[PDB]
This record gives sequence, C-alpha cells and structure tokens, in this order.
Amino acid sequence: NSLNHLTSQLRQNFQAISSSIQAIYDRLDPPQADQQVDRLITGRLAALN
Amino acid sequence: NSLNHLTSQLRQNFQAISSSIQAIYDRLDPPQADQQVDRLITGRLAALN
Repeated sequence: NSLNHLTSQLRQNFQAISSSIQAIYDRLDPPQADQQVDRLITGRLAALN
Repeated sequence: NSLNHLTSQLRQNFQAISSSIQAIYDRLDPPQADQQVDRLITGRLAALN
C-alpha cells in the first residue's frame, strides 16, 4: 500500500500549472517557472515524509 | 538529525513572501499579511507533527 500511495502522489499538481516539470519550463520563462516548480518540490518532499 | 532538520524548516517560505514574520508585516497591509502569515503556521505545525 505504501508504494502505490507514494507513486500516485506524483499525479498531484499542488496548485502548480502542471504536474510535469518539463511542461512548466516549456510554457514559461525560467524566472517564472521556478516559483511554479517549487510547489512540486515541497509537495513531493511531504509525500516522501 | 531531528534537531537540525526541524530548525532548517524555519528557513522555508511555504509560498509566502518571506520566512520572517516581521518581514511579512511592515511590507503588507494587516488583513492581507494575516493571510500570508497563516501559510507559515500550517507549514511549521506540519514540521512539528
């Protein structure tokens, strides 16, 4: 159960524009993408916790 | 490891302007800054949990 829960957390957006990081640097300039990607980093660190 | 991990999480912004509360105030109006301070509260209570 722990692995299926952990892997399914990668679908979450965490109020980001996209759940795929490459889809963020493709859409926005690098300065704007960092403040969007940061939500994916924090949300997925909490998933590991 | 539990002490330094807990203290390092005080650096985080949790999608606020800054990690310092006194920086959230003196930059923003009170009712707006109140919403920003709440972001630090949830992030740091989760760190304690």
